[PDB]
Amino acid sequence: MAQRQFFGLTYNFYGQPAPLFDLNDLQELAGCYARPWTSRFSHLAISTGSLPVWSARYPSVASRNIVVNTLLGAHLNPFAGGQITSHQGITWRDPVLSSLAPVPAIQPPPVWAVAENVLLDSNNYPTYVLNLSSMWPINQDVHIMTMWALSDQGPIYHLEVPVDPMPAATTAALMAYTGVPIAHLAQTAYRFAGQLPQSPDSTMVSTIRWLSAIWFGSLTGRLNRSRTCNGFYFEFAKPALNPDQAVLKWNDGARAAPPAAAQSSYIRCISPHWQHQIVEVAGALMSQSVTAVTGLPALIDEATLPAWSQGVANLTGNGQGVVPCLDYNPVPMAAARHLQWRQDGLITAAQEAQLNNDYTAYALTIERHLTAMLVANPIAAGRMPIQPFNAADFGQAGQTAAAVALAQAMFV
Amino acid sequence: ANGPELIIEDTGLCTSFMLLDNIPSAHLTKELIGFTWFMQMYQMTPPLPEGAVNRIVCMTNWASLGDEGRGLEVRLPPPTDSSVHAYKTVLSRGYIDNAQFNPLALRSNVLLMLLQFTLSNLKINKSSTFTSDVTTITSGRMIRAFEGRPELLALAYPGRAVLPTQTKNAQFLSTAIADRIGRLDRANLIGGEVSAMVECMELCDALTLHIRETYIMLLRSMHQDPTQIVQIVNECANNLLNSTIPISLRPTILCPWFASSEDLRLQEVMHLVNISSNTAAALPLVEALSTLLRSVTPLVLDPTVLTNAITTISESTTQTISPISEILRLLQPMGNDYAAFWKCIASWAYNGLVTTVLSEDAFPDSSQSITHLPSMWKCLFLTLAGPMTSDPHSPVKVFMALANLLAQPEPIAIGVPGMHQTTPASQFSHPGVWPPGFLNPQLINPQQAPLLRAFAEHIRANWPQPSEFGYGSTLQGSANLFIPSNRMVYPWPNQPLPRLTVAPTYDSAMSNWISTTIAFFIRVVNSVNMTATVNDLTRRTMTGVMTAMRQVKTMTPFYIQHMCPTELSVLASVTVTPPFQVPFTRLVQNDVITNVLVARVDPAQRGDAAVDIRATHATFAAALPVDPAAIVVAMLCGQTETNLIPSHHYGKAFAPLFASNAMFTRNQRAVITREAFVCARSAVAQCQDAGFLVPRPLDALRQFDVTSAAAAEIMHAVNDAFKTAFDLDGALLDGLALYGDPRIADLSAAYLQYGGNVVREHVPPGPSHIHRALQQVESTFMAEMNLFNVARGNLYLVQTATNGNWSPMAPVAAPPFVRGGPNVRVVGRFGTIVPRPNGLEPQLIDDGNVPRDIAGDWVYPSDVLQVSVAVFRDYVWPMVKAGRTRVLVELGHYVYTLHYYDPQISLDEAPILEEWLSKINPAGIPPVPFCIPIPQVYPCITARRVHYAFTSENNNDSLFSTNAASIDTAFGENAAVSPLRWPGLVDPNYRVGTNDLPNRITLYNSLYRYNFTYPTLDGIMYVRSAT
Amino acid sequence: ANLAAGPTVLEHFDSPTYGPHLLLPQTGDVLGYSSSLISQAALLMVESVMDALRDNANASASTAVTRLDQSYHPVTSFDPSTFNTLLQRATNLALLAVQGVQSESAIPAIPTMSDVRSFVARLMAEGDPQQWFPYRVDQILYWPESPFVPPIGPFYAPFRPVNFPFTTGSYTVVPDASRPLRLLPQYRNATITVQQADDAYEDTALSPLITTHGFC
Repeated sequence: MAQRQFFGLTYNFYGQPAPLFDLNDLQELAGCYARPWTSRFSHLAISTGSLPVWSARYPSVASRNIVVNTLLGAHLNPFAGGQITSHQGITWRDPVLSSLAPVPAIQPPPVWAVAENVLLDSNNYPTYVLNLSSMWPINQDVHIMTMWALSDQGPIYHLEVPVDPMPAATTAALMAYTGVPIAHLAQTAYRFAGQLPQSPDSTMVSTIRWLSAIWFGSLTGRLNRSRTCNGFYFEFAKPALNPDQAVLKWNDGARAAPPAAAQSSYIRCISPHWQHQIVEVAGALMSQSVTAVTGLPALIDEATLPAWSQGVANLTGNGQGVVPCLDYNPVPMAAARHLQWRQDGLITAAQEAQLNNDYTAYALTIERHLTAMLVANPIAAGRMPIQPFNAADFGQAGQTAAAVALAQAMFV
Repeated sequence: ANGPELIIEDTGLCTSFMLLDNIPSAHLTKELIGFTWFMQMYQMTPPLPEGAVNRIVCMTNWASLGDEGRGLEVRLPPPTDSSVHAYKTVLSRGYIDNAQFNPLALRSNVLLMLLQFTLSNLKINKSSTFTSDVTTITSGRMIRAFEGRPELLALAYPGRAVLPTQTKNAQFLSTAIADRIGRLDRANLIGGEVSAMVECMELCDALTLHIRETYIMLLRSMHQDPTQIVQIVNECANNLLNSTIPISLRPTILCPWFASSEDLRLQEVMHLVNISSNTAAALPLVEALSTLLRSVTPLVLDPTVLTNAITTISESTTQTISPISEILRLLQPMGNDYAAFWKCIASWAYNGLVTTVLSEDAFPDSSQSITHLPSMWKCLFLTLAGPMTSDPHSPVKVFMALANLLAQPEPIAIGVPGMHQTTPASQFSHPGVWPPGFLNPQLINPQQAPLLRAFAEHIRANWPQPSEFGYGSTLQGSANLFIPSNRMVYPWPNQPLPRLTVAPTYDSAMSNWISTTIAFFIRVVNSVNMTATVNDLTRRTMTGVMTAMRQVKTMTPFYIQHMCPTELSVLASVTVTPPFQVPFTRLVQNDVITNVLVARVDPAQRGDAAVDIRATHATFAAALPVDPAAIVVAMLCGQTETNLIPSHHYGKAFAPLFASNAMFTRNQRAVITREAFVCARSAVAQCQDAGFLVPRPLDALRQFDVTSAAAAEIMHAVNDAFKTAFDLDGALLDGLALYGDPRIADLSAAYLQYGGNVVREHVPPGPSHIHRALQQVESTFMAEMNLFNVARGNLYLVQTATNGNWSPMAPVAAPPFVRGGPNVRVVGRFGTIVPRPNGLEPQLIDDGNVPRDIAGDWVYPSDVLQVSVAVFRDYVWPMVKAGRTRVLVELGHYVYTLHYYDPQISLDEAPILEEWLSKINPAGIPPVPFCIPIPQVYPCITARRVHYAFTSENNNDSLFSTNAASIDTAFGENAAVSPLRWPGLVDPNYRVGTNDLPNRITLYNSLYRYNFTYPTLDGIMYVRSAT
Repeated sequence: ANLAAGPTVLEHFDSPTYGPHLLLPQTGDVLGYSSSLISQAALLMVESVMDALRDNANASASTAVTRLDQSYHPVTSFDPSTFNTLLQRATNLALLAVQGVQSESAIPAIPTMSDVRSFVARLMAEGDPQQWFPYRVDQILYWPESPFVPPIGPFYAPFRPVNFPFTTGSYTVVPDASRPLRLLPQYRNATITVQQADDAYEDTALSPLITTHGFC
């Protein structure tokens, strides 16, 4: 459980002298908030895609995701520093990291450690490791950070399908949640996992992992009304505009072909649109929780990775689990899914496939233009409350169809 | 029992703003018709407000068609009428005059209003029923069939309406996307069950929606599934007790009971703080727990048993010495007394604050030497008792008891004159007072004081150790402050209990200590020095006793070691007060507790922990004098039942206890506690400078120099607001207010150990849906103010004698309203005037000394006006009224009371404004008079229109429509409805959930309404009574 | 986690009894040694550590010794960060003896009350090492003289190769010489000022003392 070298990776800056935010933005953060724990962040995220994700400070959910990380990244360098630093805005409310404090009065001596792009090992800091219990909830948060920050893309999400020994208890419970969107399940899960210093009790753990698969499987095409995980799939509600909300649905059609034993993938999203896709994001947050429990195959090998995030400690390698990451552009996948569906003869392409591809084309456009227009500001001012990214990044490529095919074969 | 009111339900409509007509038109005109009139004409009732002047106004829950009343609603009147009273409520104590309000008090008062807007909107939007509207009027549309009042439908669904006229309103409606009326999708898949939710396009308020959305997300977070509930109980039960795990699909189960430790913790402290200063307050609680314990235990205290045992010894009547009778008589033969003994056990769980101390009753009364055998017995009582007390200092007293008796046979190494030979044991209740002798036994002359040495050596060696045990559940943790999660400490050692039958197991810690003590006294009796002095016969008997007493069959020690651990577990989960423990030492001087502490406040950055806290802050440890004799009785005569099977016994016994669902309800309280804390802070940080990052929006809203006193006022009202809202009698926050200054809640959970060891524990507060909503309201307010009748800018008072409709409400503010203005001169100076010297006109002192006629451009700060009203009215007014001194009234933001008048006639504002002017007080202002001519729908003539007041900012936003049910608006022309208000309905482009904040409040969008049952915790699961 | 307390947990790294183990001392204060009031923890430490020191001196390359690392690793109770305690000082000793270090006069077979009390008194002085350690790992000399196997929990070296001399050599077992010794003062080029010389003499002198005259 206490995975000793709990080393976590802080984000790089987009050819910036400073970490990604300006002083005002960080003020906003620290100050208008208090706790270093994701409650506040989740509050925003949870509101079932109703509220516009846009604000003056915070362009998207994912935006906030990024400034959450950078916040972390900067302010940790303080207390996680070699001999303890902390000033300029943040001087930690107690050594045990209780709250984001504006500089305690007679406390200058712990400097503001000017770091560059640097991973840190939580357990190498004596304060941190003393407080192993309280460390646990924040490590979760940490992972979230690291696993966006590792790359320059949409989140590196992990998948797991342990085949065969499947707890009967899991089944039973999970059925009761039928009707709800992935989002709220996730929320409860994270809350639990934090609330109790994390357990070896695989219950929780297994459950999240199964869920993740079923979602992903659904989203691909592999999983649907007629091809289920025993009854399990995720139903994409409202077939018009692109908001097609994945609810957990239990319908008995077929029980899909039990894979060979243990199937693992990781997905990333190459396209900035990820930002407005709460679905995608919520799997990634799921896979983080998973991490806390489990020592996942040493992270997505440096082959698809920017130079600053090569050669990292015990994270990227070359000859390990999951050497390449499975990569997608969200709008091509929807097409992929319709493909399968049609190949199976579930449905006529005629009107179904045409219509939704029409709407997602629209949704792309809207998103693309908004993300670009918003990025313009940070791409001219000293402030960055957003993912950094070029227009060529939107490209319909990035191994999109391979991902899909791999996900599928996984299900065999 | 005051349970929280979490579940508040709305049906009907999710809207705290009203679309309102302010003036319909009665036959207008003769040579035409009132196009407006057509309403009744076709017998239908329009869904939209169709007359001449129509506005929107803030009315909380106005369209609530629920049987549920929360009764904290924010009701505002049309800007037409004076809403003065809403904004003077909080602090206008000193300013009794009903017309006028105190400008400085404004940010505060608004801030509360907003707070309450939020709170009387914490509401589960619940699904009613749905109808398949297959008709002409509806496109097969799924309408909300409200069981009564058809009216509401119309209003909820504009789109339903047919088009008889080619009117302004018609025009709008006929340019908007019609299909989005009622229910697009219903959400259930479970076959033969009703829906989980409906997805309906409704007349719905985004801001209100948002509030309600959040609340739901908060509730959802706390909600727990059957399985997890099962866990919690099984764990708590420690398999002794048993519940029926159902294999059933999960029927949308609404039970928000689960709360984080965090909150329980802050409830606890709050509880602790409200225990004002007297030690006795702890006693009733601890008493009650002792009775509960007594009633639950499979135990028998039958002292009587004892007496028989001792009656076995036969001896010569010649001896005056009766050890037997002395004992009996001393013991207070009663069998009711058990309180002291129970208390001991109970007290082991609350050492951090509730203590049992060894008292000056059953204390060697005579002291003397070793004359009196009674006084011997006296020590034996103590030494037995002592280890049972939550007193860290007990071994010291245990020694010193005897050391007292030993005054004169041998001298001992005593301290200062303080710590004299004859100072009672009792006094030795401080780490600093731990005697040299005691601390080094090995020094004490072996040859000279053999017995006393022996006894101390016995103390050191055979003293009981602290052990540890579990309780609670994993999923949640524990509400353990100073102690690790799920773990409690026992001062005694914990020997595990198997699911077996009976045994008198002498192999206990306690047994050992009984024995050794008895053998110790035997040695005393037999020591050379004493033997020579005594009747030998007597010596015999003495020893006989002693030994018979040791041979006794006493269960109590076995029970201490075996059963008391779990006893306290079972208690701990359903106790009024969760276990509060602070590390129980043994006999270790360099680590002994002085106190436990609570910190409510911090003067800026004091970190003087131990140096200050010891002497400046609230030292929490209560002390309770417990009675030696009774303890020792119980200890000596402990029995259980003949056919004891613990497994069995415990099954039955514990069973009702865990039937009390009240435990879970505690949780819910604690979360609101937390929430209130947080909310308090952020609000007070908008009037007061705090140590705390907050958003600050209303900084333009001129407020007084807030004191501590004032902040305390504000806090209480906010605090009372919560209390009201969730229907709660018990004390919330209040505690903290009593301490003269509440403005700084900087909280610390602290303790002191004598050797400068403070564990001061700070609790940061997790996320807050309610705070966030408030702030949201706050930001939206910054733009949407005129909806609350609040207006923006400064006034300039100018003679405008005109023909045409210059709306006071919408000024195209290009006159020289500014400092860099041509002849736009400032005057904020006090009192100062130039009367008539040298033929000259009476002049004012400008800013910069220069005296200037009472004609011009005068800029005056409100307050300047205020302090010197009468003067202005006398000297400047003239020139307002009949000359030209354009007077600039720096007000910031303000409130306005509207007037509507007949455009076809000659009006002057002057009486109206005269009233205003004269009304102004150093301590208040009256609402702003904004008289306006009505928009008219026909070519009519011109009249003279004299207005004065024009504003820096457009305030016209609150005006919802003009004329509506009319063909052309001509004279007095205005604007129609705002399409931005219903983006989705208007315009097919908008998928009804786009980021509209803080720009515009949408009034028609997808409302989500839901179907959630509240099942009992005791109901969710089947029972197994067979325990 | 189970063990919600901070009495000392002495987990073995070498060759564990009948499996991978710890020793957890009881909360008790041993007053056997004036004027120290210590728990068993410290006594474990120093014992084993002394055993090692002694073994180091005796160290043979081709003679199979029972356990290389004759030592235990603490976990709980490391609430101190600085060397203010015996328990803390004991950890340095432990770290350098495993690293391959040697005392001067080595400990007797079963160490005397006298010698332990001497050794402790000596220890509870001043002066600080170079190769510190993180409490998450055991750090066994980067200069590969140390025979460091692959142990369960210890990684290897101190993480930080700094700079300091070292060498290999066994100890000359020389008996207690019941005779006063002569000294040839061979000189080195660092030449103190007269006043300071004098001063320091004054500081360290056992003199005055009553001179046995003898014979003219």
